[PDB]
Amino acid sequence: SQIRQNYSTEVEAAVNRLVNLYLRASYTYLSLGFYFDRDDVALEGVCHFFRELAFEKFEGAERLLKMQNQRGGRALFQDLQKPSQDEWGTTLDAMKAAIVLEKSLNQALLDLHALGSAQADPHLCDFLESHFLDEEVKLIKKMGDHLTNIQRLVGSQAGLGEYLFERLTLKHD
Amino acid sequence: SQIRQNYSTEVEAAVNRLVNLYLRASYTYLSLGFYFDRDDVALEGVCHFFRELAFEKFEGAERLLKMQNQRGGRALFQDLQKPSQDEWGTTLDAMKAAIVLEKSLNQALLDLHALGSAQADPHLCDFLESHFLDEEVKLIKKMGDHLTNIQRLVGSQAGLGEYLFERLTLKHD
Amino acid sequence: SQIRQNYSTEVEAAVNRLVNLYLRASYTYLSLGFYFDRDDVALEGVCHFFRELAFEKFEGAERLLKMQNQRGGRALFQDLQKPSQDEWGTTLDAMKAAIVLEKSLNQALLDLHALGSAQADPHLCDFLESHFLDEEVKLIKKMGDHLTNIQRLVGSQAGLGEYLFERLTLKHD
Amino acid sequence: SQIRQNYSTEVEAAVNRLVNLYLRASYTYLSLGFYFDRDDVALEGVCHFFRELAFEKFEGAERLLKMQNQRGGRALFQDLQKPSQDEWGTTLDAMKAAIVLEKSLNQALLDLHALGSAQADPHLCDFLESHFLDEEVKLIKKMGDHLTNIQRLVGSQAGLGEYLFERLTLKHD
Ligand SMILES: CCN(CC)c1ccc2nc3c4ccccc4c(=O)cc-3oc2c1
Ligand SMILES: CCN(CC)c1ccc2nc3c4ccccc4c(=O)cc-3oc2c1
Ligand SMILES: [Cl-]
Ligand SMILES: [Cl-]
Ligand SMILES: [Cl-]
Ligand SMILES: [Cl-]
Repeated sequence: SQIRQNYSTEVEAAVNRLVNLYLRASYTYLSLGFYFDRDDVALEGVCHFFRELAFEKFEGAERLLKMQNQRGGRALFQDLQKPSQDEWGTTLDAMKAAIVLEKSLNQALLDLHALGSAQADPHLCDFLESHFLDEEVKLIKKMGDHLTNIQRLVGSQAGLGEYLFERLTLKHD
Repeated sequence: SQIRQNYSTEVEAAVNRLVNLYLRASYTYLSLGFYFDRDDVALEGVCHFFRELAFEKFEGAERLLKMQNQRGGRALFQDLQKPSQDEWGTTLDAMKAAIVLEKSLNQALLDLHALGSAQADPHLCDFLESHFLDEEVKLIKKMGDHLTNIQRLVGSQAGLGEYLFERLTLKHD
Repeated sequence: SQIRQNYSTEVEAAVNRLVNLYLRASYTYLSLGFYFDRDDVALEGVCHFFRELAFEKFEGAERLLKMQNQRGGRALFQDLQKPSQDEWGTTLDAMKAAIVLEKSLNQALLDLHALGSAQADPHLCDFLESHFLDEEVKLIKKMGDHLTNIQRLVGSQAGLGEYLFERLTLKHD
Repeated sequence: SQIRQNYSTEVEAAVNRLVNLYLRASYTYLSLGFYFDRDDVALEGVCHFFRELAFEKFEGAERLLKMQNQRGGRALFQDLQKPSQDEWGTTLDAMKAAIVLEKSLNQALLDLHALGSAQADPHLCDFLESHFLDEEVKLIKKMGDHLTNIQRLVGSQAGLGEYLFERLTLKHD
């Protein structure tokens, strides 16, 4: 490359792997969103929440791909694995699956940051810190807040609580 | 002092003591507010309510300190004791603790008013009447209204009631 | 915690310690500000400077507490020690005390950054770099600029210089 | 009187006496203001400060006279004694004379409040608290702040300090 400088093959490959993880996450959120749009589930605020996350994760992949090119690396795409489930259960089940997904992306970000630090690649480290690490922390905090409210609402009237959460916390429309 | 007039040492000291009580109250409300922002509590309206009170109590201390100087007294600061609890329980537990705190501040205001009356210090008495006594009465009334609504919502579904109170009465986002 | 990830007990505790240091600093600045509002000191620009810093340091504590919760740590509050002095001397004495205070906060920030680096906690490191380290450097530079101007103005006419500094450099109004 | 109620002859007379004191104070401030407008004194900000106070004290008398009539008492005017001096010295001398004057008015307000309290006349007490006591405290605090700044500026260059105070603290432009 005529521009590549201080950009290791290891980081280049890990970036491509992370693009795959973000596109898989986007796909998972597309599946979650449309599940909640089913006539027999019908929780608009939950659908909207997950569809928004599908877009956010795509944007994350886009930013990684832009940076790969800015650095002189080469984007390499792999097959995208389908989401882990076809049906996602209750809002609680779905929000738990989402927090599990987000922690896995966060760990991948942290692992890439550590590789960048080890390789003395401060542009990579700053890129992740400036556009991914705090965004992930903020999202996981939101999802934990949601889990706690969903859990408080289960009690002995689960359907009532699931409706009220979707109507009074989640944005709808 | 070149300006001090009709301002007793007893009032000056009690004013400094009251500044301590208001800053302690502000600190208590800072702790309450952040407790409700925990991911495992997650009641935004309750957090906002108490954080607002932390500011209001600081403002109270500020006004007392401004008046101390207007009168020619000397501000004296003491250590500020940490709040009485690290974890604040339910919204009900917290609102009960807040009403207890406010009654204690109110009693301190009333005690200072009585000292001012005894010392024939009408500026002090007017100051408390104009900026503190009715503010306290209004706040205690609001908190009692809240307690009654929180208590009516406990029934056999406590989590549901705690969510609904935070969503439909407390300001959030 | 359902959200805690890559957040050490050591960082959590140091964050709580730093909240204490920032609230102590806020309290010190509240005392400095009201000292300069005394009728026998009467330097409005100096009062305003320090009162503004009391708010800035509170805001710093607030940001730390928000982050503690975003990360899944638990805020723990301790007693707040009263400021080191009841009377703060001249503007020069006060500005020297403030630079000493700020260097101590800066060192605490640097120590926490180093702990975060050692623990491979890049979110913490970025948080401090983005919201605290440059703010501290900018403030210490301002205070040094002030010290130099205050010192140049002492000469053989200290009262004249103290008045002129407050009137022509410090904001009043 | 067809309207007089709970309004003692003692309060009525003391109100008339206080009108005299306020008009005497207004006259003193008129003399101070024009002294500072002399071509051989020439301190516009000091002149403006005292002329403003002449108006403020007249307004005070006007308010007392309005209240006397609201209560059913009868305004009675006495001779107004000329100010204590024809020439007022330095800005420092003048500001000291003004603080002495204001403390004397404040004491008269406090004495009237105490009479009203003794006579169970809460309208009178509220009137003084709402329109006079805090206004007096605020003005005496301002004058003390001014005295301190004037005194700090004397040093070994009195004319320089007197000019700088008038230019940088007092309103002119
Ligand atoms: C002295 C230590 N303590 C008591 C815990 C302070 C000090 C300063 C504070 N300043 C603010 C403040 C300042 C500007 C704008 C809003 C606020 C606010 O909402 C709450 C505050 O709370 C404070 C507590
Ligand atoms: C009764 C004799 N005395 C005392 C010396 C008065 C009478 C009337 C006065 N009327 C004004 C006045 C009227 C309108 C607008 C502004 C002003 C003012 O700035 C000061 C005054 O001062 C007064 C003193
Ligand atoms: Cl698969
Ligand atoms: Cl304690
Ligand atoms: Cl101490
Ligand atoms: Cl005479």
